Amino acid sequence: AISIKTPEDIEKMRVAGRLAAEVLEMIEPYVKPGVSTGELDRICNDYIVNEQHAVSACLGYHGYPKSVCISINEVVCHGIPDDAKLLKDGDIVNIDVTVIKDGFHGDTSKMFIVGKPTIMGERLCRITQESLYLALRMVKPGINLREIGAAIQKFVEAEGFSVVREYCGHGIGQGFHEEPQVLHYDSRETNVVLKPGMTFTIEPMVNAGKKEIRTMKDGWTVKTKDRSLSAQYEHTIVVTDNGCEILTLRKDDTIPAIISHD
Ligand SMILES: O=C(NO)c1ncc(-c2ccccc2Cl)o1
Ligand SMILES: [Mn+2]
Ligand SMILES: [Mn+2]
Repeated sequence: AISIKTPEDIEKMRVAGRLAAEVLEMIEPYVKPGVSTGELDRICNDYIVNEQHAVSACLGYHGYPKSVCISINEVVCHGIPDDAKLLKDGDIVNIDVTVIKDGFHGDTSKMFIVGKPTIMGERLCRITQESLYLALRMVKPGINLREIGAAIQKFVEAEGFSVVREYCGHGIGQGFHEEPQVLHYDSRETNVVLKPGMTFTIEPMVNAGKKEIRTMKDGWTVKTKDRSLSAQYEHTIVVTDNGCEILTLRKDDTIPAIISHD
């Protein structure tokens, strides 16, 4: 049973998605050489709780001890904010935010490049966002998720990069993770024909080297097996009658919030 959101549910998800985007807009000017990831997480959690009057879905999730996940360079996902970990020139950094507001979740992440970019870091990030945007342009009633996952994979692999298989996007609303799974690669198991009112995330994790990953002994931090760079972007969307609506769009996105077909 994939849940179908009511109009009221969808407006709540606009609110929550807007707050999650706004955390990312807020944190931008702090993402500078020399800042700790510990400090970035405090700035985020203080903003979520004291200004947005919302809650982080990440905090305490399976015992996770911080409020956002911050994943630098070869860290693929779930990087733990750390007062001792300082950003530096050329770093690529994912900040992943999920807020709960009025009972509903907004989930989004983006890359930041710190200081002076490296060309490869810039390319990896660009192609990862472009794979998300290609997928968003496909979402409409009647399309199969499988076609989307296949398309993401084809695009990323042509650039000589790889798609992480172990993580996927997901349904979302009153639960952080709801059906369906949104694989970013082709699988004979995927057969979900989209309908208006479905809400879910698309969030490909792309490695510059090989697809395999490894979890660290801390129980949280996931890295590329080959220590290649890895990048991720994520939006929360609703399927509309003629396409979709991006609920976590930021000023810096370069795709329209409302995508119509016909
Ligand atoms: O869909 C997600 N992010 O976009 C998500 N799923 C699981 C987790 C998680 C895993 C380990 C630590 C903290 C968190 Cl938030 O994040
Ligand atoms: Mn997320
Ligand atoms: Mn997610």
